[PDB]
Amino acid sequence: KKDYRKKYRKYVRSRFQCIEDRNARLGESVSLNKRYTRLRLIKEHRSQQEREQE
Amino acid sequence: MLDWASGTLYQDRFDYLFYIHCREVSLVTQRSLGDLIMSCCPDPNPPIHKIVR
Amino acid sequence: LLAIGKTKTCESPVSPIKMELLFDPDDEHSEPVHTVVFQGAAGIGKTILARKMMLDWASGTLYQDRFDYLFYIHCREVSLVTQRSLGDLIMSCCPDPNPPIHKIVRKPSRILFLMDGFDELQGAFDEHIGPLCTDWQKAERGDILLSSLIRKKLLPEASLLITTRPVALEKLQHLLDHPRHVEILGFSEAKRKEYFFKYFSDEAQARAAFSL
Amino acid sequence: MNLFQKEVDCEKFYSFIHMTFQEFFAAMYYLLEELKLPSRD
Ligand SMILES: Nc1ncnc2c1ncn2[C@@H]1O[C@H](COP(=O)(O)OP(=O)(O)OP(O)(O)=S)[C@@H](O)[C@H]1O
Ligand SMILES: [Mg+2]
Repeated sequence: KKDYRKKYRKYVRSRFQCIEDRNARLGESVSLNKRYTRLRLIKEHRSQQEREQE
Repeated sequence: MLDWASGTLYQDRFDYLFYIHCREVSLVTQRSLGDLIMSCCPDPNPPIHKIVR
Repeated sequence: LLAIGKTKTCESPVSPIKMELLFDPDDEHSEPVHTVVFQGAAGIGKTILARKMMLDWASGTLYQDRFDYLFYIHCREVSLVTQRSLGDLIMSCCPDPNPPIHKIVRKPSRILFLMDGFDELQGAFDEHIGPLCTDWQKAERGDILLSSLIRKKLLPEASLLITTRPVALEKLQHLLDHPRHVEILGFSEAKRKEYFFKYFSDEAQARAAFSL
Repeated sequence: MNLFQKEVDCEKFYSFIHMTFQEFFAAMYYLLEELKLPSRD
């Protein structure tokens, strides 16, 4: 017994929880759950006239 | 990646989301899928003959 | 700069940071930090603070849990040309013909790698050494092993702590894994008049010594 | 090397440990014996 899934999940959750900005002096990371909004995703159907008008 | 790790999406389906940045991965030397899975898997040896099974 | 030069004697209390929970996660349900960076002026207390942490841990006054192998590693002493392997770097700070490494390093979740004087090697980091070992039983080349340890290739889940003069910052920021750093200041206003009472024998000495 | 971030990126802005220390170093410049810095008069 060794749920390596559990260990890998812990490691990834530890390593992927902070987002350093471009101008981030040492130790100024920000939590993703704080500074992460939700974008817009669409199954692309963008025509030429549609793109130009956009 | 973080949501999966916390268990907020893709609880089933898959459990080994191996992030692989393209810029970091230079393509000349010897990159083997074993090493590409080790890099994003902290251990002296991650079980590959079991992960990739 | 200017005020502290003048007197900086005005009442300016602040909220202090503790030492036992320096590695605890920011919130309460996040992930614990795996790197801290003490930074302060030259000769301000980095090495003495590292020694204090080591001795307090040994006596069992902090970090009773968490980790139990705080391997002090001075930077100046560790020359980087020859063959430094993590096995030897753990033996050096471990008095024995052979310390159990295949057992000590088998739980990198419980370790600390206290370092010191990373300004001793600013010059040393210039070209990104392509070989980044990930094993503790290899001839790791020294400086390459140090860079791998800093980047968390060796024992990637082994906690760390780096003291350093503010002389690199930038070049260092390309190697740290989002580390929570702490700036050191010194004795504030009363810590001085308490330091005199620890350096000098009695009140008869200390009072006049301080007043002078 | 205290680095200050402005706008989008941070710059070096080297500084002395303290103004009195810098003044002492200026005095040492004058005392010690040898673009141009202030005339050693
Ligand atoms: N916690 C402390 N309390 C009282 N005195 C201290 C303390 N820490 C350091 N000192 C004094 O400061 C001296 C050096 O302190 P350190 O912080 O070791 O200097 P240092 O920063 O190691 O020198 P560098 O910058 O690494 S070349 C010691 O010899 C002590 O006398
Ligand atoms: Mg020091």
